[PDB]
Amino acid sequence: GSHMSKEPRDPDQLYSTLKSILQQVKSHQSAWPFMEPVKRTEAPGYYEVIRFPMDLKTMSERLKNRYYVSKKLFMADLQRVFTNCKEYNPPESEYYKCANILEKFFFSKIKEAGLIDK
Amino acid sequence: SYGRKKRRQRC
Repeated sequence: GSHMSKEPRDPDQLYSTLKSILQQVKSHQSAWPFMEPVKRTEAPGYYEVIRFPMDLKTMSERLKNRYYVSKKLFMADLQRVFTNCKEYNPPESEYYKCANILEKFFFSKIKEAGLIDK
Repeated sequence: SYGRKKRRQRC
């Protein structure tokens, strides 16, 4: 298939939608690692493997300020925390488990919400 | 070498 919708339709509609995916992600039993900032100064690899590290510790603060109230806008930083953290974290030891679960659970919401449209 | 995710490098 080939369509790539990713249309949030209404901005406000996304505000509470991303708040929905996040609200369950913030209280997720595996989002603990995503609730903190990396080093951004002594963390080798970033600024190269982690284009947009991001993290609920600082990202969740935007949903309150409507800094990511759209399609890829919010999914970019969130999907980034999942795809960039896995770009280095073990393929399945301690970090992958969270990025795997969170990426799996929030999917049903962003997919039904109209974020992944896949 | 790749990401790090460790303690704070004390310089």
